[PDB]
Amino acid sequence: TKNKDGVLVDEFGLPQI
Amino acid sequence: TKNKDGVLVDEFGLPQI
Amino acid sequence: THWFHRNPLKATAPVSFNYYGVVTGPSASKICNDLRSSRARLLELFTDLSCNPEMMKNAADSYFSLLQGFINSLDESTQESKLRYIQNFKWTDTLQGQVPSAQQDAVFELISMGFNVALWYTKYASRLAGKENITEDEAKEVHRSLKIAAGIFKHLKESHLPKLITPAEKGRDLESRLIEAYVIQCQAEAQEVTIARAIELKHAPGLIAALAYETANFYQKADHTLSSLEPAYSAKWRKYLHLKMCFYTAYAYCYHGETLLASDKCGEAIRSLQEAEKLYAKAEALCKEYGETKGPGPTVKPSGHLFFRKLGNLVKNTLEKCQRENGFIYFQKIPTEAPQLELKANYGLVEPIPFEFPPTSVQWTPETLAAFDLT
Amino acid sequence: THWFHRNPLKATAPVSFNYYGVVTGPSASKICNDLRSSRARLLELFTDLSCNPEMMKNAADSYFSLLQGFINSLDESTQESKLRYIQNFKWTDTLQGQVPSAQQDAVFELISMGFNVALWYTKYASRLAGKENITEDEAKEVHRSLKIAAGIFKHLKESHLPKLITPAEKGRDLESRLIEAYVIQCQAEAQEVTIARAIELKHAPGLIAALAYETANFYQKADHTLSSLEPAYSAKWRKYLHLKMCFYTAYAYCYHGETLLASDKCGEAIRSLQEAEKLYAKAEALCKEYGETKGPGPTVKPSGHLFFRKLGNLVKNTLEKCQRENGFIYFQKIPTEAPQLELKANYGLVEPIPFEFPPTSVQWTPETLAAFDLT
Repeated sequence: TKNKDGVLVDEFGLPQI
Repeated sequence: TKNKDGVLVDEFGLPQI
Repeated sequence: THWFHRNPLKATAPVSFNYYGVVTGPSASKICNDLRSSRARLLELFTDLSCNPEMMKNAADSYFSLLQGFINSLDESTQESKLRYIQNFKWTDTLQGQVPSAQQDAVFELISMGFNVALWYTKYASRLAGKENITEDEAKEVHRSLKIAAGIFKHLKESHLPKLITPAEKGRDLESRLIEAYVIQCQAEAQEVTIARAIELKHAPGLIAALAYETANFYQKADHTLSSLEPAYSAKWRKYLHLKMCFYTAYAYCYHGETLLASDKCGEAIRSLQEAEKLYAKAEALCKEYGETKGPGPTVKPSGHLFFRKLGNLVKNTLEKCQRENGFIYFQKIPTEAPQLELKANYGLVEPIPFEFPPTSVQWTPETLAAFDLT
Repeated sequence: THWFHRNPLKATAPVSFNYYGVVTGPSASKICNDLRSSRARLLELFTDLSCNPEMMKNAADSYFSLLQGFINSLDESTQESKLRYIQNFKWTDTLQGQVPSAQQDAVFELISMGFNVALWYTKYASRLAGKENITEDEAKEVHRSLKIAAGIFKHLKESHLPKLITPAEKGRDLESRLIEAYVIQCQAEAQEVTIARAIELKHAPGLIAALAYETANFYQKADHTLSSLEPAYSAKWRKYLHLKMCFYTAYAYCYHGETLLASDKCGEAIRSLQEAEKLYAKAEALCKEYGETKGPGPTVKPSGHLFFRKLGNLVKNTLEKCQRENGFIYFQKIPTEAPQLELKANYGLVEPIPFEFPPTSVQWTPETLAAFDLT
C-alpha cells in the first residue's frame, strides 16, 4: 500500500521501512 | 601533631590519612 | 497496556413478534419466529465473552436482513414497509442508567440495535487491548474493530437518525452529538494503538509527536461535543477525555523535544521536556478526579508508564549535550513559555471503515408480506 | 591555580638620618648610618624578586631594632624615647594612589614599614601560589607566609595604632577597619590553600564543605568591615571579596549536597546543588563586574575550573538516584528554600602567627642617647 505521495505504508498507515 | 581531640593532623591542620 | 473507558451496553425489552390475528398463513408466521430467534441470539451474544467478530457479524446480518422487512418496501412501489409501526421497541441508553426509552418504529429498533453492535466492537477491542502480551496480530484486530465500530456509528448518524419520527431526548444515544462523540473516540483509540506501535518500532520523533498531538485534539473535540450535555450523566466521561488529552499532549511535547534537540536548540528542547513532564503530572492529577467522579461505566487506570522510559533517555541525552550551555541541574537561558504546537500528522490518522446494513432477506416476499393483515 | 587580588605596595621618601650638630660622638653618628643603610636595604628588597622570607626577616629585624631607639625608653622608669618626634616620615597608602601622607613620629614610620613588610609577605605568597606545578613544600610556604602577615597586621592594630598622636584617616592603611580587612583576608587566603589541598587528598565532603563555608564567612566579614570606606577607592576590592564569598559559598553547597545525597535526602540534595550552580553563576557575573570596576591594584582572573567537574559528577549521581522520587527534568517536591548551612569546621581553620617587633638594639645605651643633643 502506498499513500498519495507514493510512500509505502503498513497496515496501520505508518511508513513501511 | 595532634589536635585537641587526639587526632593526628598534617601541617595544614587536616587529618592525616 | 491500553486503557479505554467504556460505558455500559444498552439493554432492551424482549420482543416475541407474536401478532396473533394480524398474522395469517404459515409463511408470515415462520418469518416472525425467525425474527424472534435471530434477535434473541444476537442479544445473547452481546454478553458472551467467547464471542468474536465473526460470530457477531453473522448474527447481526441475520437479524438485520429480516428486520429490514419492517422498514423497506419490497417492490419499491411503496415508500416504506407497512409494518414499520407495528411493534413497540424499548431500549436503555449508555449514559441514562436504568431509565429506558420507547418508540413504536422499526427504525428506532434498527438504530438502537446497530448502535449496540458498534458498542460491542469497542468492547471486544478494549478487552483485547488490555491484555499484556499483545502480539501484532491482536493489535491489528483491536485497531480494525475500533474502525468498524466507527463506521457503524457514522452510518447510523448520517443515513438513519434523520428517518426517525421522534427525536431523542438530549443525553440519549440517538442524539446526533452523542453519536459524533463515539465516532471520534473510536478514531482516537485506534490512533492510540498506532502510537504504541510507532514507538516500539522506533519511528521518527516528528511522526510520533504529530500523531500524539492529533490524537489529543480528537479527545478535545469529543469533549467539546459532550459539553452541550448535562454534567450529572456526562461529567465522568468528559473527565476521561480531558485526561486522555493531557496524556497525549505530554507525549507530543516529549517527542517534539527530541526534534528540537536534533536541531540543536537546547533551551527550547529543555523547556519542551519540562512541559511534557509537567503535563503528565497534571494528567496523574486529573486521573484521580476521574476515579472520584460519579458517572456511567467503570473507572480505568493507565499504570504502564512507557513515558518515563523515553523521557529519561531524552533527558540524559539533552543534559549531556546542553550542559556547559544551559547548566547542569540549575537551568539558564530557558524560554519562559512552552513551544506552541502546530503539527500535521501525515501518517497514522484513522478513517472509519464504511458500513452498510445487509439487503432485505429474500425470505420477505410479497406473499409473506401479504399474509400480514392489520385490522 | 590560585588567584589573590593584590593592592599596590606602599612607597616612601628616603631618610638620611642626618641631624648635623645634634649628633655628637662616634656612636651616635654610627647609629645614624646604621639606620640610613638598614632602611635603604629593607626598601630595596620589597621590589626585589630574588628576595625570600629569610632575607626579609633579617633585614626588617635589623632596621626595626635600631628604629626602636626612636620609640622605646632604655632606662625604663619612663614612658618613651626623647627622639620620637625628631624625624618626619612620608608614606603612600595602598588605596590612595600617588598621594602621600606624613607625620613626624617614629611610631608612624614603625607601623607604615611594618605594614609594608606584611604586604610583602602576602605578595610573596600570591606569586608562589600562582604556579601550576606547585609542590607540597611550596604550598606550606604560602600558607605560612600568609599566617605571618596576618600576625604582623594584627599586632600593628592592637599594640601600635592606639599610640599614634594623629587621629586615623578613613581611606588610609593606618586605620582599624582597613588593617582588620587585611588580617581577615590573609586568614581567608591561607584557608583557600587548605581547601584546595583537602580536595586533592579526597578528604570527607563534610570537612571540605565546612571549611569552604567558613572561608566564605571571612570574606563576607572583610567586605563588611570595608563597607564604611568611600567606594571611589574601595569598590574594586569589595567587588572581589563579594566574588570570593559567592565562589566559596557555591563550594559549600556543592560538597554539602554530596553529604545530603549519602544521607538519602533527595529533594534537599537537588536543592543544594541548584543553589551551588546558581551561586557559581553569580560568582561569574561578579567576576565580570570586578574586572570592569575602577580601583587600586590589577585585575586577577580565575580561569576555570574543577568546580564544574565536581558539580557534573554529583548531578549525575544525584539524578540517577533521585529521578524516581523527584526528577527527571521538571523537578517535584523540592524545597523552595536552600538547605541551611551552619557548619563547624574542625579542620583547616587558620589563626595569625603572633608577632612582636625586636627589642631595642644593643647599640642603644643611655650614653649613646646622650650623644643626641636636642638643645
